[PDB]
Amino acid sequence: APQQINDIVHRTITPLIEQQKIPGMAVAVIYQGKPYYFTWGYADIAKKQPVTQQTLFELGSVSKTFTGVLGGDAIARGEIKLSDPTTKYWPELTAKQWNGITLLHLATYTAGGLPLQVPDEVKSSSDLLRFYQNWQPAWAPGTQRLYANSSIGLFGALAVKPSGLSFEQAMQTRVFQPLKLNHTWINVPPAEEKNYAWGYREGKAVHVSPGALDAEAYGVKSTIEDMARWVQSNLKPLDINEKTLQQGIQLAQSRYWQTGDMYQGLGWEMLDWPVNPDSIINGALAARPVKAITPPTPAVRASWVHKTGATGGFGSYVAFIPEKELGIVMLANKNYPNPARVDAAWQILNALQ
Ligand SMILES: *C(=O)[C@](NC(=O)[C@@H](C(=O)O)c1ccc(O)cc1)(OC)[C@@H]1N=C(C(=O)O)C(=C)CO1
Repeated sequence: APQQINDIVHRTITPLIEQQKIPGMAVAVIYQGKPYYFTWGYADIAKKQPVTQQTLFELGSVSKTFTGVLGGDAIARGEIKLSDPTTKYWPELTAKQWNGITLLHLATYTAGGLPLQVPDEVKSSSDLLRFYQNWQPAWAPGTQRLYANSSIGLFGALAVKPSGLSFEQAMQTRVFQPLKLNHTWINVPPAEEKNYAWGYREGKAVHVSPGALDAEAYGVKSTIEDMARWVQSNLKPLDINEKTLQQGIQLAQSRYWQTGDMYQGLGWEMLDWPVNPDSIINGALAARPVKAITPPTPAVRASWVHKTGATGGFGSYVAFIPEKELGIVMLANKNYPNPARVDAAWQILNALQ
């Protein structure tokens, strides 16, 4: 650990943990393509288990990046096309409002107002279909972005249909395995429960609860090591040997839509680098008009590529700059203000060139 990296990391994370009351936290910095790890506090306050490099943390929305990439991998294999209508992979979606809504709109939250979350009452597959048939668009497709688990989560589910595989099998087989993310899961196996940190909310230890389209929108758990590897694969896709997975990573970083200084990829979100920290940090249900990027701009190396995520008891953040071979991962078992995460991440990366 170069003292440089050591000092900026600690100078930054320490006051953060104290101000936010974060019980446990793991940080990885990818510098010149090499990971450096750091860890603080507790994975389980009660059983006094410290956070280590093997601790699993709930990723929350950062899970969408895996989905964007899995989806991009399905495109690469010629199994789906973002230009296909949604109904091509779910012919039972015969309600009229769906004509014109494409897999692209699903993956980028531009379908016309699909809700932030699938309602808790949706139990079964039959319940999911009904929910979608009855959903009433507030806007025409491709006009506004409204961040949503029901939007991407559906994209993920359909993206894997032609393969005959379930979303978990597809994810494990086409993404976790090739990239050697052997400690990343949608369902934490009994053998790895000893490392599953607890989340904390209002002082109580909690874990994410099951829900429809959970795997696809916020269901991944992973370690600081695998997340650092996940960042290295996204920084340098051209080292990935699996052809389709390589294009897939590239496709998830293509710029499909623009909102202010932000560009929407598949899961990942991007801004041109150099970037103002304020342009990312503090400037809900924020509907935002979007401009289509026709055709999409291929992955741009001079970008600040990122994704924020949370569950009831976890706060996570990932951000990297391809052009600089620079990256960072922040995993905490306490959801804390998103602006403090980006503020911390920028302070570290910008300090490393
Ligand atoms: C992504 O992190 C985010 N939230 C979540 O994924 C989960 C959470 O909020 O704890 C989650 C779990 C179960 C659900 O039915 C819904 C969400 O995506 C929704 C985060 N949360 C937001 C919010 O609660 O409004 C956002 C606006 C940004 O993304």
